[PDB]
Amino acid sequence: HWGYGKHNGPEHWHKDFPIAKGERQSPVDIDTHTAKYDPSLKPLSVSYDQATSLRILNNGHAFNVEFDDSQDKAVLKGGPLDGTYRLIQFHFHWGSLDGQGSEHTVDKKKYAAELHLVHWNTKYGDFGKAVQQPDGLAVLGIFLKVGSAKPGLQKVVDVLDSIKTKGKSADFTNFDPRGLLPESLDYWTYPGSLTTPPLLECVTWIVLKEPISVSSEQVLKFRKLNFNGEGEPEELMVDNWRPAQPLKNRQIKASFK
Ligand SMILES: O=C(O)c1ccccc1[S@@](=O)Cc1ccccc1
Ligand SMILES: [Zn+2]
Repeated sequence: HWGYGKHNGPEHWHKDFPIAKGERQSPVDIDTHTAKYDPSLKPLSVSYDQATSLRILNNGHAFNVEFDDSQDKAVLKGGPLDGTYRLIQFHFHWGSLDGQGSEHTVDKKKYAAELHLVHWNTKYGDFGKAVQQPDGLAVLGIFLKVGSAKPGLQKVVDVLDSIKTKGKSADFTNFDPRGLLPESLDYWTYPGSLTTPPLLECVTWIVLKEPISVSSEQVLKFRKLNFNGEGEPEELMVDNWRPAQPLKNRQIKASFK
């Protein structure tokens, strides 16, 4: 099915998922001069102290760190959000080279990777129902640049050898996602979509302005994963990012001056 190759990549997705050419697709380029500070935005609250991670899975597209969302533990609220959004999983998008990898861009600048912490609106009961709603999801996006190592990312890096191929998973309990955040919570926000099929238009995007630094050795290990399953020809999991989509009738708001 879909992927990131010449034959099944982003340019082909619209044939099975027509919403790929929709009115609120993600990612987008964030033009900093056009984004406007919004006084109506409330303070952003990232409450991950009670987070309960469970497993890490190579799904043939990226790797997902999954959480127990059966209760209000790790939640995101405030900012542009109405209500409480529960963390369900996080994953990354990255490149084959440090000059590319992120999905959102900032004044056309591409970062080496991008972290997505996916949350669903608790008013909808479960993730499946939330993805049938225009305000069903909130994704916290964080850029990664190559420089100093990110200590809080090392546990993820070290388990990747165990889930090299599509379909493999490993226990991944007691992981603290607080260790993946930058110091500042300044952000840009706009209404968009999931960046992977089915590309559903249910996401309030909150993209942090401050990138986190990770080491070249850390990202190099992301690039050793495989898109293929065990026993199949090796196709390195790199460049699993969708490029910027038309902004159309949308405005990007900034939480800062
Ligand atoms: O799929 C991609 O994203 C992809 C990206 C770049 C080059 C090739 C591919 S697919 O041919 C690899 C693949 C996937 C699943 C099972 C076996 C093989
Ligand atoms: Zn993503």
